[PDB]
Amino acid sequence: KIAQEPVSLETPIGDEKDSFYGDFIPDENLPSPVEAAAQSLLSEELEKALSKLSEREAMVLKLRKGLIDGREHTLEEVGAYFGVTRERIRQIENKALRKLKYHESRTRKLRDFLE
Amino acid sequence: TSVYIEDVLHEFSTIPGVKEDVVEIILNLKELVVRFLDPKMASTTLILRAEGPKEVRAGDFTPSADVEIMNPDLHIATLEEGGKLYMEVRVDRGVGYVPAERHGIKDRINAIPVDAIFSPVRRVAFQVEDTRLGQRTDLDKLTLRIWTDGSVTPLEA
Amino acid sequence: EIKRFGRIREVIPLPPLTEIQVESYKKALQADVPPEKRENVGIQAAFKETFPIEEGGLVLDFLEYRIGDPPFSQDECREKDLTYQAPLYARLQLIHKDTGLIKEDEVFLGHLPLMTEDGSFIINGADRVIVSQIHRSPGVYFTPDPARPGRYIASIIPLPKRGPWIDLEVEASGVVTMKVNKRKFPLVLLLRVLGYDQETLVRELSAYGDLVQGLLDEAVLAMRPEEAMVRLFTLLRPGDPPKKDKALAYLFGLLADPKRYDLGEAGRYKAEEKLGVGLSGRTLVRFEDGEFKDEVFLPTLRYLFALTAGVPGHEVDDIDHLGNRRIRTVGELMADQFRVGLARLARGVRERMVMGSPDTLTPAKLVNSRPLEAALREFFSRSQLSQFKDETNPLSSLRHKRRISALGPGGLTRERAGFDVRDVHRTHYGRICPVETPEGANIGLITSLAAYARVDALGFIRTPYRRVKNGVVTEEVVYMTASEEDRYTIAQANTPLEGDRIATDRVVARRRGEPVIVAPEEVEFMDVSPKQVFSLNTNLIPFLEHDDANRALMGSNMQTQAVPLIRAQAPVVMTGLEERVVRDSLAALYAEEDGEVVKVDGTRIAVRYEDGRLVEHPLRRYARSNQGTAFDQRPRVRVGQRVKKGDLLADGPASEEGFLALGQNVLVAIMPFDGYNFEDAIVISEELLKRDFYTSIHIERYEIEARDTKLGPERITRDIPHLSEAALRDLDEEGIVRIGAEVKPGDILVGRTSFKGEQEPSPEERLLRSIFGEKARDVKDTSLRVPPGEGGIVVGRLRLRRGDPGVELKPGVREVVRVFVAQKRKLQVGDKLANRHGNKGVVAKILPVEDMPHLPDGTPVDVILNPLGVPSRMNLGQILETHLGLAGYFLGQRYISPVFDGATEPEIKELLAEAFNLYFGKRQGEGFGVDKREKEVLARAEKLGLVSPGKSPEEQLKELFDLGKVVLYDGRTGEPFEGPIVVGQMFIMKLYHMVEDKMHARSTGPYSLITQQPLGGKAQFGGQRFGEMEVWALEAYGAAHTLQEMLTIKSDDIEGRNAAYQAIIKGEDVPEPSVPESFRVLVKELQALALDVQTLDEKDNPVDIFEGLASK
Amino acid sequence: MVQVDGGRFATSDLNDLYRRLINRNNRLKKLLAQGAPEIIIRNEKRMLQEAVDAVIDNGRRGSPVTNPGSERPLRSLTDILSGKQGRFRQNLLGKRVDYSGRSVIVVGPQLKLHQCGLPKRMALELFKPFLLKKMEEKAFAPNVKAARRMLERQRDIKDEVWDALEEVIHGKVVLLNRAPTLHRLGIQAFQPVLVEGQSIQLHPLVCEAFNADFDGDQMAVHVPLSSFAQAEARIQMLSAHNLLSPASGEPLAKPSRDIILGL
Amino acid sequence: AEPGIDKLFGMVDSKYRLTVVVAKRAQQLLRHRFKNTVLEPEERPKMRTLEGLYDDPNAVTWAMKELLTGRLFFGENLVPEDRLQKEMERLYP
Amino acid sequence: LLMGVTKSALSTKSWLSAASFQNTTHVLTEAAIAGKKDELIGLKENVILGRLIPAGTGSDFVRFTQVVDQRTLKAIEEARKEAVEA
Amino acid sequence: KKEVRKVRIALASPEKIRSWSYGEVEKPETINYRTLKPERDGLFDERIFGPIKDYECACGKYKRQRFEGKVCERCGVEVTRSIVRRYRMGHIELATPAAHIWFVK
Amino acid sequence: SMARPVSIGEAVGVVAAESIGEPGTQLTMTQGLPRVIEL
DNA sequence: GCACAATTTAACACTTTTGTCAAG
DNA sequence: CTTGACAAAAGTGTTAAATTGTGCTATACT
Ligand SMILES: [Mg+2]
Ligand SMILES: [Zn+2]
Repeated sequence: KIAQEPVSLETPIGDEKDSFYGDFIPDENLPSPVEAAAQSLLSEELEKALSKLSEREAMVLKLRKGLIDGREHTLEEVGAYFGVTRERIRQIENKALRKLKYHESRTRKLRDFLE
Repeated sequence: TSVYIEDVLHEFSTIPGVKEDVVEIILNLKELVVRFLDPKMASTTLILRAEGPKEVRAGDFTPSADVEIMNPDLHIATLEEGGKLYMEVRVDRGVGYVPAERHGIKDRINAIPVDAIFSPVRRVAFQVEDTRLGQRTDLDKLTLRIWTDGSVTPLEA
Repeated sequence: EIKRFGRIREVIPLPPLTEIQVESYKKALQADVPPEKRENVGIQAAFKETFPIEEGGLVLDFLEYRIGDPPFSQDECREKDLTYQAPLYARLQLIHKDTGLIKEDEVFLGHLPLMTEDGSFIINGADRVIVSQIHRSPGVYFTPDPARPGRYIASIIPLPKRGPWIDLEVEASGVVTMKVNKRKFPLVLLLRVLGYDQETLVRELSAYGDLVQGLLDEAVLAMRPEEAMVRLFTLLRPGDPPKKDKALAYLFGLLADPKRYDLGEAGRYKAEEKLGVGLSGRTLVRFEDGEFKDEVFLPTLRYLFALTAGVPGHEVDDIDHLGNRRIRTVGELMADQFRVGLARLARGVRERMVMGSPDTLTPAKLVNSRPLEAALREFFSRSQLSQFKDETNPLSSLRHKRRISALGPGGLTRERAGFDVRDVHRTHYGRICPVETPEGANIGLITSLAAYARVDALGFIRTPYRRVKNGVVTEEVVYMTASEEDRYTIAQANTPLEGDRIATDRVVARRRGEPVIVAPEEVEFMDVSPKQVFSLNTNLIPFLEHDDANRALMGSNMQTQAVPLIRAQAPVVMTGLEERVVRDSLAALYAEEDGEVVKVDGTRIAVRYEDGRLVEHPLRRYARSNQGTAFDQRPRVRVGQRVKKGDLLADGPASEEGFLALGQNVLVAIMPFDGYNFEDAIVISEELLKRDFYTSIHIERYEIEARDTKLGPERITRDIPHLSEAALRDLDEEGIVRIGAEVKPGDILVGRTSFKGEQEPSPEERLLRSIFGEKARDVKDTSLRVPPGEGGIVVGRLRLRRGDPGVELKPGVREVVRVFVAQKRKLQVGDKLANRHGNKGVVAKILPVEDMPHLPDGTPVDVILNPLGVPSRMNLGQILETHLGLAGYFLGQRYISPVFDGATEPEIKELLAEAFNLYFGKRQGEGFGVDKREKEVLARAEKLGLVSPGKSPEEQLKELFDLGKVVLYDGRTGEPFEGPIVVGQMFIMKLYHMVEDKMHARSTGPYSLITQQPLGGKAQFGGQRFGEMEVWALEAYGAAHTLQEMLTIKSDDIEGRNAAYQAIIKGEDVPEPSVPESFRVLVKELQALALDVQTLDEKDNPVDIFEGLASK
Repeated sequence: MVQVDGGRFATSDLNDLYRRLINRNNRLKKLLAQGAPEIIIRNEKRMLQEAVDAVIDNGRRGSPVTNPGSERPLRSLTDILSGKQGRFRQNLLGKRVDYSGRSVIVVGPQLKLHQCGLPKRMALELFKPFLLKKMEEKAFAPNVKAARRMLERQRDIKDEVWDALEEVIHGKVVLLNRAPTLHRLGIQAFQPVLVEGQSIQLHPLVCEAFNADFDGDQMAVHVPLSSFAQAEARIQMLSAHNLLSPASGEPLAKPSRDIILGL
Repeated sequence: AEPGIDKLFGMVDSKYRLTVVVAKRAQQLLRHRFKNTVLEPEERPKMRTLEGLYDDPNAVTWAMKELLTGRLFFGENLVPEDRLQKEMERLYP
Repeated sequence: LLMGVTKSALSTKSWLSAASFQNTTHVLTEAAIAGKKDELIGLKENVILGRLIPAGTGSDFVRFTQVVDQRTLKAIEEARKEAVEA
Repeated sequence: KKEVRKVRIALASPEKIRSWSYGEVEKPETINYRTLKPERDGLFDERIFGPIKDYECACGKYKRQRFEGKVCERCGVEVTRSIVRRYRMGHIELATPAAHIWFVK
Repeated sequence: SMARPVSIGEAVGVVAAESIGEPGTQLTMTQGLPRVIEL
């Protein structure tokens, strides 16, 4: 398998002289418009769906998913952020997600994005 | 409308002991006329069985209540030596022309729809001549000719 | 019933039309032929030429070659994607030069693809075909100088890559300079080692005139062969030091070498009887004891200097003549590539023996596979003379085989063909079809063979004729060659033959293709039949003499674009060739001996023949082809009956009872209909959709592979992470779609599972994943869902996993799945439709049987064609076809009208008088009379003089009905049409092109990797292109933004298309795009050229088009 | 350089060029160090001046370098620019686009000069970004994402859409182009009237300007998104408006064939 | 055909000037959802539908009927590009 | 000096015009040498830049138009007098 | 952020091209036959042209936009968008000066 | 096209180009198209 | 083509952090 | 909301296995 070398992208395909093999290759290294709009809808709907939660748990939630600084903060950090223990934050998440569960099982706005 | 056979996976399948494929059988199933002895029926199910060396036909079906074939001589399939064939159809009544591609069946595993030619009227031709039965001249004698199959009488038409 | 016309009775039937691909290949096979007594030409000419291999010192030699029985059958090689080939072993002998010790030891060569029954090989598991090639025949030729008016330039050519070109052009000097491989050297020079000095350069030179002295030099005439040999050698080869023996060994291979110069037998032969001498071999000279004994160069001047003089018998040759042009067939090029590929092995032989252990060696270590194997594998695929077989219908392959291409490697190209290699030469006649050829820019470039034409060994084409002695047609059937034709004086088949004798004193004939009035005495020959004057498809066109070539072209080719039909029906008017077509195409089943049918069973037809042995002929029902057109064979016989050998037991895909059946015969109405038939358009009757007319079947191929990535191997299964019970329905068990289940555009045929490259989910996405807590499985769905527009049932399951018996899979591939999809397509609205007279059109809006232009018998027509493209395109064939069809309707008798010999106006007129006399009588009998509406039409038509006044309506409508026209009632109104309208039965065809497969559109699809431009084509799921033409058009309109839309947001722009799908989806007006991104790449590409491309603004100022990107 | 289905790789010719360059330019740098004879230097340095040029204009000197075994010339920097299919003519002054498509053409007798039959299916996937929002406003699905999956999967195209699409259609008109494009009139703006079938209807008169007939000819269709551009499409690019020939000055869509015959 | 075209063309000196007007104005109409314009409830370009007959959402047509009345004013350097977009975004949300 | 349309197409002002025409190699050289800056005066010389065409509706004459409705027009009709009193 | 009405064309000089390049491609290799990652100096090397993946350094210590543009102290790759690999060129330093075939032929 | 004085900002060059560009396919039957090129 | 130094990788013993449970 | 107790997961350190990078041989051969 490793023996065989690559393939010239200039290899003409079909019985014509106007065709190439290069152009027949798509692009996955760049977002599609539908994908930008998709990630936008998730980033939005999740925001408004976030608003309906306790002030502390709304924050702690996006601190554990890395929605704030892009990095994820372990329980040890969150507890030091508010001043609670690493046990309290843990429970806070449990009641958090499960609290949005109820609103989502209804509104069904975010029931999508299930691939 | 609806057709099913024991060993068939599709409209192109070939059943042992048969001369023709399923689609040629449907080619004769679209030419099959069956009247209803009752005006209140919305459907039915015809049954058929054939063994041995025999030529199956519309008359070979299993007779029942409120059904009469008007063409027992309609050739369906030719069963050769030992050829065994089971078959059943659902002849529903409707109006106009609806191809199989527009109506479903979902009877069972392989339920193959067929085109529907309702229109028991085959052809109609009328002629307008000069009538001798009235006061003045240049009048018309209408003569309408009706050609229909078995399902309905021309008068009824 | 059946009826035939014409007084011309063919004496010799049509020879098998399939032998041109099979026989010419058969000769070069010599499979049956014993290893001792063979023919030496063909493939054994490749062995004896590349042998013996001689070069401390060795001698190999060829002995025999065996034909390996095929490793696998046809079908297997097809479903395995394997080439249908077979081992070719070979026995040679390695002998010591000194030791006198002999070592034989047979070895192996490779796999040589074998031809099937029809005449088409199978490469890489695909059905391909080798089309014939054409190029001028080898020999000496003389033409007027392309530069000088007052002379003629001779020339010599052997074969492509079998030797160099040779030309003698006299430069404007008065001396002479021969040219070969781009260089000019004195013609007198060349005679160096040729054995001609001064006194010899005069003796036959002075036999002419003024041309003696330009052929006598001095400065080089002093020296002799071994001196001037190096003289021109220092010039023609300034790559290596001007040595002596290196000028001997070099030039030895340019002419004297019979193995490095292969002058086709045609060349030796023809050029021989042309010049007036004779050659021993195929060579220009001879390596005789050191120096070079002349062969060709001396006799090529005894002609070239004779013609230029003006002596009788010596003259210019016709470059485009057919006797000067040969046909490269299968057994020709196959052998050429085999030998030139074998010489590459001969060198791989001479490098192994010259080292290692010269004592212990056998050819078992001295040969090789690849130099030959790859040489053949290359030809059977990449060459222009090998392409995808035409399976669109049975007649399709039969035409594709008889096609002669002027293109290909050793042919010509679209550049160097002006007129000459296109135009129809006088000699063409019964050899090449004068009409059939692609309507595109290739007209005249690729034509076909004539139905009676043949190709001998030399390559010339000989057309059948009949000898005659003083108005007596002899049974002698002569196949005269192209040149042989110009000699005698040939008559025609339409000649006045009275009982094997001549009738008129002025008969039609010609000389060299020059029509002239001729006497009953001076007639030397005659035509077998006008059929030979055309091709196959062209001969399927009735009343073709009533139409024009332009339309006949399409009328033929479209028949190849034709598709089968479930209810397909042969025309009620043919030329009577369809019979031989269905047979010679070998698409049907017949009786080999005189048997009796034992069992029908539309799978296997058993027939126990009189020979007592029981033989059955299994059938292939509903099987995919190349174009998707099904291959069906309908059994025609009872459960038992005795038949005679040659009798049809089963139809073909297009065959009806042994008659080629393309489309169907409907009732055509020639009349304008609300402009729906506008400009060669077509309307139709819904009543056709009822009988399933013009309704065919199509199959499609779908496959997938289990790749083993870097991460890990994939696999086929019914397991998918996010899938729902619904989509998993039709998949039976192992996770593949069952047999006979619906597949909508986007249904999963076969599921595949693969490990996605591990990448952390985006933060928002990680939260969403944290709500439902859906387990993120390593494996993701790789499955294969059928593309849009393609839907139907599933009639096949072929899965071949590797490591299985009889199947080799590509390295790195576990398994492969292949599903077939059947579709019953009904004639839709817009699908192509045409007739045998080259009248195209689409389907514009069918129409309820209710409102239709019917007749007094309540019979509605089925088409309503527009009476416009008749007077323009000038094809009156469809008119006479329909004219006969009109009577043939009431008589039901199928007619056969041979090409250029057939029913005339009086005949058909008689059939119409008959058909009417019984038709109208059916009205009288059934209790009726002349309709009032009919009276109306007869009257207003009598006013214009369409019917002779003073005659009763019976006779008027009789003259009209026989004219081809009748009275039509509009199904809508009920009133009769003003004038009479012609109708009748006509043959029409549903062509290849189907809207269903040609329709497409997209919004936001994939984009090219290089530039973000949208992909093209259909399958790529992409939009159309906006040509420079379009850009200009928009510019002419003045649409600024509409043009920019095409150049930004909708094409290669990045943020633009995203802000479009963003805005539109929310309603805001589309933002203003910026960088086309093709331009950014254009600029960077220029930067690679050390070109500083700077963008400015409103005042000579730097503008950064790459945001923070390349700034550094 | 990227891999495709099956696992096999692919690469540009300019890569191998840009490689076979560095090789020689490197070996040379080693020789100019280790003290090697002038012959080897002068020759090795020669292949540098030719390789470099090969990455620039390949073929303007000698037989072009090709991948070993194949006769296919390597495409250099200059090979991309100049030429029919080069980055100028194929990727700048023309390109494939978004929101478009095509099909066979069919006669329009019941259609005004501003009308055309637009395929039911083709229009849906053509206006998808629009209809999505039309489904947003007009109930049925809560939001944009819903509409998407509610459409792509499952031909559930029930009247909820078959009508709403008509709601986003009214007003704005699309464009039909017949190739070759000679006359600017070979691209006209017509009203998107949803019709059954895969075919496309066109007005019989202006059908002449496209040099078109229905023998199986095919036309392409695009949608002018920007309202600014849409205006252009209806004001000038509209077929109804341009009736005269911009070339001759004489009328364009006039009676033809059948019509003439009747009148 | 677009009714009024003979009058529309007959207004501006050029051809395309009309397009620029129709376009920009339609833009202002879709920006404010028709609450800017000069049309009375019987002038409003209604769109008939099987459901209900509302006002045609197409801005192009709205701009058409708008200029056909002449109630609109257009020209080069009419007003400062600053306030022109400042007071247009104020009067209406 | 009269010349063929082709000669005039290659002898034009902008470099981008002939660059997309033909003999590109010969164009860019002579261009870069003298360092010529295109003004994008021509249309095709613009289409390359993916900009707005100098002609048509995008013309530098008619693209400067402005549209105002009576109510808002008077609303800005007061705007000019709000700077003289303030 | 500024109108574009003019486009110049000039001759690039070696010292200018040195400014363009983000690195000198030394090793004439493409990628590893196994890891499929750009070779140390390979013509596709991320360490100069840019990351193959958005806002990720090669070794993967800086994985987020939190750190933007900061060059890695381990791998040496600038954490940024993966799009930068279309606009960031390289250069090759020739031991012996050579001419441009254009001006020559 | 409009039977009225040409509008300002018109692309008339491209217009002309098309105007003579279309007939170029019918000049087969004089000196034909080659003359046109020769001019 | 091979002996082998060079460097990379998977190998694995084990320490520390982090998610987590019953009970205050 | 909080401890303490724990197991699983993620570190951190030293190794055995493997994978890859290099110099080199001697009849003569130009
Ligand atoms: Mg056409
Ligand atoms: Zn790093």
